[PDB]
Amino acid sequence: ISHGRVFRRMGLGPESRIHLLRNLLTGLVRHERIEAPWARVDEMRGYAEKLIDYGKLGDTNERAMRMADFWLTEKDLIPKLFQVLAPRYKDQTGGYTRMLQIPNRSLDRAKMAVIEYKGNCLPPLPLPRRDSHLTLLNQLLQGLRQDLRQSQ
Amino acid sequence: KSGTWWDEHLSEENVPFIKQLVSDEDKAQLASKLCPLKDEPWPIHPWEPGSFRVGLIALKLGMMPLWTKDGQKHVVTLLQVQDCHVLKYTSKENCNGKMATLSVGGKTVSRFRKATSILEFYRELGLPPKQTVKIFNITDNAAIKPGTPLYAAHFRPGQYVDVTAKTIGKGFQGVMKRWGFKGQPATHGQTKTHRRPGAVATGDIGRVWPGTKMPGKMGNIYRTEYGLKVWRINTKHNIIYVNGSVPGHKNCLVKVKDSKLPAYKDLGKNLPFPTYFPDGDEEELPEDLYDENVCQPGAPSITFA
Amino acid sequence: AIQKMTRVRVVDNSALGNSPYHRAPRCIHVYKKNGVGKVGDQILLAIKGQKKKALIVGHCMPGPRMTPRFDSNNVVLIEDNGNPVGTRIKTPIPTSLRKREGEYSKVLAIAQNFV
Amino acid sequence: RFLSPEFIPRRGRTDPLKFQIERKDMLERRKVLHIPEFYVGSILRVTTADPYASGKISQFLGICIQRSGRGLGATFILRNVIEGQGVEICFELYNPRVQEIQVVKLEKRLDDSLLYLRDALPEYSTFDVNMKPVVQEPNQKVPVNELKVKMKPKPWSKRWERPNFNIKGIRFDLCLTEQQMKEAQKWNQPWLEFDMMREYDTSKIEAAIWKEIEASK
Amino acid sequence: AAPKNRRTIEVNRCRRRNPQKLIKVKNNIDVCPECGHLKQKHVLCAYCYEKVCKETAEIRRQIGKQEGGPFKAPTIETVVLYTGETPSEQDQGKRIIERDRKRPSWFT
RNA sequence: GCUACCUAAGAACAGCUAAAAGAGCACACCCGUCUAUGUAGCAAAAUAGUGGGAAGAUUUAUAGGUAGAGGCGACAAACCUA
RNA sequence: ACCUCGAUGUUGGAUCAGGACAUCCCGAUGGUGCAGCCGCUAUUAAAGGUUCGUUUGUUCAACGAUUAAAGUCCUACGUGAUCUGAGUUCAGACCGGAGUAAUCCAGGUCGGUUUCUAUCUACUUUAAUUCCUCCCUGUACGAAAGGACAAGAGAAAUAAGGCCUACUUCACAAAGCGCCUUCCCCCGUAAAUGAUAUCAUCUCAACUUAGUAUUAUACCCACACCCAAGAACAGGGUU
Ligand SMILES: [Mg+2]
Ligand SMILES: [Mg+2]
Ligand SMILES: [Mg+2]
Ligand SMILES: [Mg+2]
Ligand SMILES: [Mg+2]
Ligand SMILES: [Mg+2]
Ligand SMILES: [Mg+2]
Ligand SMILES: [Mg+2]
Ligand SMILES: [Mg+2]
Ligand SMILES: [Mg+2]
Ligand SMILES: [Mg+2]
Ligand SMILES: [Mg+2]
Ligand SMILES: [Mg+2]
Ligand SMILES: [Mg+2]
Ligand SMILES: [Mg+2]
Ligand SMILES: [Mg+2]
Ligand SMILES: [Mg+2]
Ligand SMILES: [Mg+2]
Ligand SMILES: [Mg+2]
Ligand SMILES: [Mg+2]
Ligand SMILES: [Mg+2]
Ligand SMILES: [Mg+2]
Ligand SMILES: [Zn+2]
Repeated sequence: ISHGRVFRRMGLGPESRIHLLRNLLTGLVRHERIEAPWARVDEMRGYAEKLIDYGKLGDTNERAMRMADFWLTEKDLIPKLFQVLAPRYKDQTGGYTRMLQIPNRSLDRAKMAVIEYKGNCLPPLPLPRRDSHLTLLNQLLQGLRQDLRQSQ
Repeated sequence: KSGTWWDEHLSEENVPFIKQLVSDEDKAQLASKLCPLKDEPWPIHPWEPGSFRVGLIALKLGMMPLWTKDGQKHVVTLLQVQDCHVLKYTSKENCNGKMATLSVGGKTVSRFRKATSILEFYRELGLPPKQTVKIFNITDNAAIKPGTPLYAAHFRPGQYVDVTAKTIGKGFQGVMKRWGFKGQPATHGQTKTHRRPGAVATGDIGRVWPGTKMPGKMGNIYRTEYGLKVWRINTKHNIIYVNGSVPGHKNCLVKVKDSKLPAYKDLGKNLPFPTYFPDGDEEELPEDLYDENVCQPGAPSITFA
Repeated sequence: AIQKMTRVRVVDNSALGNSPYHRAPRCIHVYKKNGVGKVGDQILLAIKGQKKKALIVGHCMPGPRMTPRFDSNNVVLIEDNGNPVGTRIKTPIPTSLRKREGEYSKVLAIAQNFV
Repeated sequence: RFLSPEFIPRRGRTDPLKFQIERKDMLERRKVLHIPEFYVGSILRVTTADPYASGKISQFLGICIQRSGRGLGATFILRNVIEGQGVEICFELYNPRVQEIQVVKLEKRLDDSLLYLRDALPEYSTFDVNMKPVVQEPNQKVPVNELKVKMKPKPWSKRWERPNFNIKGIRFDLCLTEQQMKEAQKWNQPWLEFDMMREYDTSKIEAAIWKEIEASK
Repeated sequence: AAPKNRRTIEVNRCRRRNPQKLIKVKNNIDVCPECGHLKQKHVLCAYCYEKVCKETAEIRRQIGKQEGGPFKAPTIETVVLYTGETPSEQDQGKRIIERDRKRPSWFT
């Protein structure tokens, strides 16, 4: 029975789970785009958002500095976290990460996903785009909208 | 050939427009049924002995304490009536049963996730599709026109009610948890047997009796709690405060109907027989109706004189 | 909750309960269908190598709210007829036992402090 | 500003409407009876109606060693030794048969749960039943009592030295050897304070609850 | 426990050709409008993703060459500039990664 | 070339208490008390924990010797290439 | 000495129990050397229940404390491909005894390897009882001693099914030590009217009651992501 359990059981235990997520998140902070098993990316997305929030908190915040020191195993990324990512997202309030499924791993056919920080310098992902507004159905719905607006 | 969903071919501009339009239509349909007595209501017969009225489909909100004037605590569950409407009526002859049947639907859900037949039925009825539809056996005296809304005030404090719901599903559970078997000792030599069932049968029969208690799926079945007292009614939010526990998880839909226990056979004399009709407006009910023994909030601290 | 084999503190003026002995008094039987003894339940006691009946007047297990939870399993020695063996009970005694007035009127009268 | 702990709900899937209704009932009862601000460690006196108590009322004075529960069922447990017998009573704040809750001495202990006072020396649980209520300044931060209690021999109700309890009000130096402290440190779980997905942010919930309270007033 | 009798090929065929065993036809496959290769609707296109990954690898190799060693992550934003492209006012004050090829049409 | 015993000439035994000890606690090392797992096993006798000894009648590397009506044996009808 | 010695694993216990009634308790009923309370005996009744401990391997027995009672059996003296091996004539050993000795003793005693990944059958979610308290009542009954029924009220205990508002283990949840709900019979006989047999007779006479089952009602009834749903599958939500 796992009603309400929100954390996956990963690695060799709770500590190993935290360390795996920490390594994935350090890689994400360094490269701004990381491909990894789908479940691990899903688990680490929340921690990535939380680091962005802690970076928003600021350098002077000792709690934020301690959190960054723990979570970024490569200490050169803490200045990055506090001076490149948080300033980038200062305007935003959330949704700093884009996660998209990827064709299964060639080795073990594992469900993989790519997670990136939005606005990175890397080439854009082939994002799935909704159907154009000029399609038949979309044009009919536009006619509906125009008729309703004219009525009101 | 390929499966489709309502958002598959909708553009960025049309998605929010469709959401807003459908939500507006649903709320308009819900509001259109707020005046049943002014829309050719079916005859309202007086209560008679042996009459069985319709019930409701509520939503288990949670639990809270409730103290009675004798200084006794009682755990009381909250059942919220969320968009409960009568949907279908079948007479004695039509249903072939001993009593007529009223279908009651609750917890309006998205129209994009329902079968075409259900969508057609709800479109004809004039209401948005409901999460759950349950059948209540009634006498012809209590027939109600389909589409009429039902409210938590349909019940009243002091009444005794029966609540049916799907129990919390515990999945494939071992014999110890499922049937409360004692199990085997943890120590004193026991090799790989601590929670296993013992002998499942006897040697002679050379088989296992049907109905033998064995490990298997537990919960997620319909169970009924009988004779729960209705301590209080919140008419503003359409909430019933039902004594004790009820089957199912929080935010689960529970079918609520008058108690079938023999002791409570003919206590529906003073209850709204067909159903409570706010449109009648004989006397706007207070925000909260309390049973006589309930220590109402806002009342002086009880002193045992 | 006092069960069998529980070492229980005899809170009573009785010399039988207060005299030293190499064995602490242990509950031998709980006069209740289930072997779990709460406040107000009678029990047997192998005290000073003797079988004596006693009353539970407090226990460590938490009970219903608004009721005291003592740090020691207190018990009062009573005769078979119900009369208390001792003459004074110093420690606090839960007021709920006064619900059993008449059943333990003499024990309650002996009791000094209530909580 | 002080928001009583019972108002802040534990995270879960329960609908906010249940919390709204329960808070309405709690605020009605608070209008009836004044529930004062107090913390785990403050000394309280609860006067409650009891059918069997002499005079039909009973007053119990003790140190609040644990506040638990949320909503109308929230409770606080008061402890005190009475003629050398340690008694704890779990009072329910919104039980209609509590006549009064008086904060005899408003203070905050180093820990949010003083359950270890059971294993501490009796002197740290002894409080005069008839002690007069000390007066605190109108505008003043609640005092924090840094008293570190001495414990009795090692056999305890719980392993208070274990890091998970995170106890700060025990003089572990005078009770446990350095070897015992090192052995207990094996349960440290340092990652638990840094895993950010477990923290429960209640800023918005507290703001909404304060708005509800102000509307009720 | 050991088998009491050999299971016949008829029973074995029943078991191993029961539709529960058989592979399920997938109807979520679709053509990628960009390159025209097949892709699952929810999954990203393999061909396009490989294009992006190879361009990312080139850019990252240039990034590593410019960094020159471990623990030398910049404290400023980064911009990738291709042949025939000059930094803009926004690009000013940002680390320039120069790629020796024309900017891909998909890249912007 | 295992094992029983022996021959030659070697090696090992931290730390603490005690004091020239078939002394005590305790590593390495030797053994295999009890439990669990394993039982076509990692293993044709193991693993984890626990435990006995651990300056001696100790353990142990090398080479040699005793051969089946036999050898060797602090006798367990032990061991002498599963 | 009929199957099984190219193996049917065999004491006691744990676990789960299916069944019989020749009923230990609870139900109804006749008799009594049935005044009452206890009892004894017989008919009917197998829906439900039938305790925990000390020594002992004990099944049992004794004893301690209870209970409404602590039932007799069958089921490979049920159940070791679910468990344990304490006893128990494998290998070691000691004592007493037998024998010249090897060795032995339905003598004691200390130790002593419990295999199996399930192919098939079968199976895996099918209205509750009882005790006690008060009162009746110190009444009926009885010389006293003692001491009831029925009716009524209240409390519990267990069993089943759920649940997390509190407490507790604990913490988006799962749990109990916590809380909540739990609803009908059964038949043995006791009597009316009344023939065969003009009385009488409860009737394998016609017949009238206690006498009810034919249970009643209740429950259920339409890509992808997340989930209180879940091994997979399935199911619910996605407005
Ligand atoms: Mg794993
Ligand atoms: Mg157990
Ligand atoms: Mg084994
Ligand atoms: Mg085990
Ligand atoms: Mg004695
Ligand atoms: Mg404890
Ligand atoms: Mg040495
Ligand atoms: Mg030595
Ligand atoms: Mg010998
Ligand atoms: Mg021999
Ligand atoms: Mg034969
Ligand atoms: Mg013959
Ligand atoms: Mg054979
Ligand atoms: Mg019989
Ligand atoms: Mg036999
Ligand atoms: Mg044996
Ligand atoms: Mg001899
Ligand atoms: Mg033996
Ligand atoms: Mg041994
Ligand atoms: Mg076995
Ligand atoms: Mg198996
Ligand atoms: Mg006649
Ligand atoms: Zn493509």
